[PDB]
Amino acid sequence: MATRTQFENSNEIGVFSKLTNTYCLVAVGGSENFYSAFEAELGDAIPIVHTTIAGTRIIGRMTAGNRRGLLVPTQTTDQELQHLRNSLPDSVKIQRVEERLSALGNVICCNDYVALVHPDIDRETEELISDVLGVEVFRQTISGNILVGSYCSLSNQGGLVHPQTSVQDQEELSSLLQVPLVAGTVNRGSSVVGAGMVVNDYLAVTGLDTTAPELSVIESIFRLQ
Amino acid sequence: SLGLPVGAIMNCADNSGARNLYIIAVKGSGSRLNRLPAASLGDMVMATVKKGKPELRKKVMPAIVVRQAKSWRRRDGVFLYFEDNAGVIANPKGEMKGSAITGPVGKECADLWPRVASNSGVVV
Amino acid sequence: MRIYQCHFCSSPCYPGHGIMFVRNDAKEFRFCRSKCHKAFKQRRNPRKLKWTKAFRKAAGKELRELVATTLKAMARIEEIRQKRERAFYKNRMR
Amino acid sequence: MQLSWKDIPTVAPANDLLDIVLNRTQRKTPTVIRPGFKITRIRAFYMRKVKYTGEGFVEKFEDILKGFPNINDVHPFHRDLMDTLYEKNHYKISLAAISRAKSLVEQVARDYVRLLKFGQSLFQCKQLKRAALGRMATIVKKLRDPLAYLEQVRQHIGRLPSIDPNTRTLLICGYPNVGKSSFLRCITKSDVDVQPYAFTTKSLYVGHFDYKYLRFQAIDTPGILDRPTEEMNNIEMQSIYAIAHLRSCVLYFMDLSEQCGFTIEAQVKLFHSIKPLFANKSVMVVINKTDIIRPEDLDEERAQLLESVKEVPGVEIMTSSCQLEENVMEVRNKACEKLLASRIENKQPQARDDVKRTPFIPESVKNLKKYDPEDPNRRKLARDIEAENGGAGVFNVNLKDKYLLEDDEWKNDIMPEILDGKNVYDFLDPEIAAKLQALEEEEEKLENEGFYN
Amino acid sequence: APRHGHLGFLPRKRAASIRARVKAFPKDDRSKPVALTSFLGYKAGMTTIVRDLDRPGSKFHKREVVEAVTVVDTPPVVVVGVVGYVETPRGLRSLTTVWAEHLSDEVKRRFYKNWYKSKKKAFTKYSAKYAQDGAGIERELARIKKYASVVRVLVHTQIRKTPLAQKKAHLAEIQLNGGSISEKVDWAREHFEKTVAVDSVFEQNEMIDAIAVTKGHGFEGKVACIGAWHGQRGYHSRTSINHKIYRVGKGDDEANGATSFDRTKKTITPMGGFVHYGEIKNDFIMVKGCIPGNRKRIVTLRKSLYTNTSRKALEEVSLKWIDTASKFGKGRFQTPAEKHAFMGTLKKDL
RNA sequence: UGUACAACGGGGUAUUGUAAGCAGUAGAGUAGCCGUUACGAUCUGCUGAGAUUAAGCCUUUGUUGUCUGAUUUGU
RNA sequence: GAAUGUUACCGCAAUAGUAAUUGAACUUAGUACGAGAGGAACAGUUCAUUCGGAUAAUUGGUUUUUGCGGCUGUCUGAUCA
Ligand SMILES: [Mg+2]
Ligand SMILES: [Zn+2]
Repeated sequence: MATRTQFENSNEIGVFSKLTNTYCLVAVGGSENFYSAFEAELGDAIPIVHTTIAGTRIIGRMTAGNRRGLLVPTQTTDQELQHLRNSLPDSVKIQRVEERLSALGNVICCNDYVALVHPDIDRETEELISDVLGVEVFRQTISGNILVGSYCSLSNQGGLVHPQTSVQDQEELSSLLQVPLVAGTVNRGSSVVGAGMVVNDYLAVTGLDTTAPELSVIESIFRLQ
Repeated sequence: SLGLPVGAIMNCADNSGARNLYIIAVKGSGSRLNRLPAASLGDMVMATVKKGKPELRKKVMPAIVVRQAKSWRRRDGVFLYFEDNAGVIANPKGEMKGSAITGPVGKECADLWPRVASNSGVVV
Repeated sequence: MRIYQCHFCSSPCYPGHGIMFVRNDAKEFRFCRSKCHKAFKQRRNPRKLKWTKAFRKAAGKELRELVATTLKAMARIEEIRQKRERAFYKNRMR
Repeated sequence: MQLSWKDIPTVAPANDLLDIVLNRTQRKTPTVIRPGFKITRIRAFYMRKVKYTGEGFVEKFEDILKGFPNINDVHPFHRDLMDTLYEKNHYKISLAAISRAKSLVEQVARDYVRLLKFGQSLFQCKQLKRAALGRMATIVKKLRDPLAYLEQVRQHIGRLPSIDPNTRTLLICGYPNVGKSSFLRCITKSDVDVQPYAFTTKSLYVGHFDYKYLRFQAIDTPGILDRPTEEMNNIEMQSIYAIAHLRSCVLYFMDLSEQCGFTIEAQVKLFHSIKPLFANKSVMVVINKTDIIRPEDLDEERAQLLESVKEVPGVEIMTSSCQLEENVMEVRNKACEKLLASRIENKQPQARDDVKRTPFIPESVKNLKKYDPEDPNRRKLARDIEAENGGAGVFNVNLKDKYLLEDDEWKNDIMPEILDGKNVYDFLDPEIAAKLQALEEEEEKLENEGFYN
Repeated sequence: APRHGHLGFLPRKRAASIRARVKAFPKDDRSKPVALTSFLGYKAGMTTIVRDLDRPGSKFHKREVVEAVTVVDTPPVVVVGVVGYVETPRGLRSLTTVWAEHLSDEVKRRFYKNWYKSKKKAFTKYSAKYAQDGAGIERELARIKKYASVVRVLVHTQIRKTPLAQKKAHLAEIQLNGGSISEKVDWAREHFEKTVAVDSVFEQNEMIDAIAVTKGHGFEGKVACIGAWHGQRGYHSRTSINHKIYRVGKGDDEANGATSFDRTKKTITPMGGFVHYGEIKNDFIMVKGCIPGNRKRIVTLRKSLYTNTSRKALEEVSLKWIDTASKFGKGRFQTPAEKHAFMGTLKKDL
């Protein structure tokens, strides 16, 4: 399941894509090599929606969601929202959350049961996200990192955080999330583990820079096998 | 429309915090007789740290512009601009020194620098 | 389309016209032309300008299947709103 | 620098280098000067030409000096290897001679420039320039042999191996023609000749293999003959130096068979005399060509010699063969375990009372068949469609019309998105009659309210 | 370093005529039917089109983009004659010319200068030769069949039908792309006095080149280091190539401005009207980019003289909306309905 | 001597911002009596009104006036 | 401005000048070559600096609309216009 994959010439897989347990987003630009690479592991179980967000190829960070729904920033155009609605499954809902922040994937990280949000996020947006995803919401930061989603990665299995996290912070995050937590690294020590790669309960994708020890750590924490 | 000219004292945009930076040099500049380099939004430039952290002072590092403040005609007909010129600092491969960013970032700079986009929360 | 109405004058801003401006506040400023842009830049509240729509509203001046079904709604709503505005203008004269 | 200094600019011989320098000076400088020109201008031109030639020569010499690996203090292992390969003393002397020639060229150029600015007649300046050029050529002329030797060693140095002794390494060593070259070829993804003569791998070939998610490099060497430490060849001296300097145990091979026709007593005595090399390496011994000997069926007298090998502390006798490489897996596993032990000895969810979840892998992925890329009977992988369409250059991605909706006609319907008024999305909702049924009543009650008559 | 322009464009004296003469014509492909090589018209003004494009591998692929486009007036045209040329060592020489004798007053005015003072002694005298059972035009056709291996048709613009009212029309030669000159001359003879449709000569996404005269600027005549020891700008013929046609403007009917997406029923006529121009009411061609000259200036449309296989030409447009706001100032609405909706009723309304 | 021409005003479209005056006498306060009376900034309706009405934007089957005045050239 | 008996239209060209330039994102590529380090270009698309030909719808300065409304002081006896 854990297979090495690369963008055109970028190791930031999660910037241009955002894999989920029931759907996957990929930038329309480039070539179908990324699309076919994701299809190989994903087969044809769920639709792989080629789509853009506000005309950018960073849709992976702009948007965020879970199995029960997908959230997009207000900057998203009407055509993109319509395409997402007509391509995503009926269970997944989409809405034009009217809040100041834009990068849901960077500012917010969540899984099918637990979601972390910015401490300053508006109450209405928090309630909407909770209703859409069917998950609990908690105000937290990873060792003072304002961009929780840019460093923290979380699925139903164990989670991964950037190495700078302290032992006490790692333990607190694991306790709050009720998931195994290991302070691993990806893309040759890159600190963008929360946004430079994608992973879910069955599939893990990362750049070629991920060394064999890093792949082994990812497999052990996520227990793909 | 190109951005600030050479030597503009632009403000820092990273979370580490710096008073300002001096653009001593530009990369991919349009070298032409009487036409000085003008760093535009999203272009990686070598700018010295005029003021800031004591260790960062008196050394040139690659600065990535995140704001332009000037009117530029994007492929979209809207002539948008920003409050003031600002730019983050990163290594030649875009590895931003700071762990966060200050202020919003534009789509033009985010697209060219995936690391910067991952390092910013208020995009566009 | 997502054509935005000028937050100052409430008038439509077609693509390619006007200017969209943002500051460090992460709030999008939209102006249909230079006049309203400069008026907002001067902190002039729209309630102080007679021509802007906000003052008129405040002062009582002028108070496949889915697409096929909604075709009728636009014209009906436009006509009803025009009739209401005309009626309001009739009593406006005194 | 280190790690394959091949980047040296492979300087041409002395004659070729001098010809190139002279051609560059002639081409990059003016040539047509006349007696009628002012004396100051002619002198300035001659001085400029002389300075250009001197600067070119100095730059060439400085680049040559800098490009070299800086043998001094680089590394004891690398220093000894270079000394064996190129006779360090001669290389240092040649570099010193080159530096002296560069200094002499600098001094000559400075002296001629100082003198050149006083000649009055154009002929005097021409003669001074010619004398300067002749002096420079004569200085360069004597440098032919050192330059040729340096070019040869550079041609050899560029292709020398590149490994760091400080890193984790395991090597293979033993008598020549023991199958050690075959063992190196099989154990690691490296190609080396396996010809059956006692000097197959003359050069110290480097092999690389991975185990326990870590890279483990290896080297090769023909080994050592009797060699009582007085009469040794360069190849064997390189092996001795590598064994002395290198890191954790090097595998000692022994051909217990008719091949390698030295009595097993000689093989035992070789390692017994080499014992001082085993200060802290925890040496390991592997018997090669075990297939055609089966050391279990060995003479008691010969077995005693093998037993004596086990007597020295920290040794093992593992069986290995070349025809069948199954033993190579165990050999590499044991070597890596010993290496890790030597390198090491040198030194939660919390069940928060409320969370309930199950692994939410979709049933589709659970029951879908595994994909096979090489198998022709596989999914389309529309990347293939793109490739046959002409790649991304002309492939018009058409994922549109292929999304889930209520009916198949909606796939091609072009959404208008505009109807002469603000987009319907602001009010686009099913059952639009909810905003039309009351409009008739509103119109009636606005018309019959006296607001229009 | 570069200089103050291109030496190949100098000297830059004033053009000898307002109408830009065609320097060359596309190669005559005999296998193709009898089509028209070029067209002539007057450009009205500029407008902005917002649309998406199918450009795989591009940064803006699948994203909507706004590009500068222009509208060129091209009402129906009627053929007035045919001209044949024979290859000679001195070059192509005009053999003979023919006329239908059914010439409108526009070409008569063009031929004359003081039409009001003119006695109006038009071609009638020569036409009297043709006004018979024939055998004269038959002789001309036989002469142009035995010789004149290259034939150029003569057409005149319907200046009277142009929104900008005028009485004098332009006249220019146009070549044919048909088979052997027999078919060319037969088609020309059959099409005498017949209306010519613009859409029949062009199509969507077609790449075309144009020639026109740039705006004049009057007399345009310091460093004292120019010579060694040992004065007009504008009003000159200029050529431009690689222009993509977005849509053929059937301006004789409504819905031309609105696209299949917006379907905002209206014409391309900008609110209030084009600056220093009338109100389009006939066929027109929509072409991206810009063309030299100004409004009311005659322009020529040609299909680049060669066929192009680049993906840029192959790519098709997906027009979603066309801007038609009032260009007379800071326009804000496309039709009077939008202005009335924004401002509601006014004093003039009651 | 014909959609003939130019002007007039309108319409369409834009620039700017609520026109002279009238009135609801509404009315911050100034002056008399010792809270009230006279004057009245300012708002409100005529009035997104007025002006520009491109002097260099388009139309005018509506109104007005004219459709005349000189000179040169020959196979 | 005499050309060529007169006028106007259509065109050919004898002749003079000549221009485009350079780089990069992918595809093929993390494949050939590589024990490792590192790593292409041959095809097609897509972008970019300078320069050449043009403008004029979008954007900055330049404003003789004296155009709009107003501000300081003077004048037709403050205010009319
Ligand atoms: Mg051998
Ligand atoms: Zn506005």
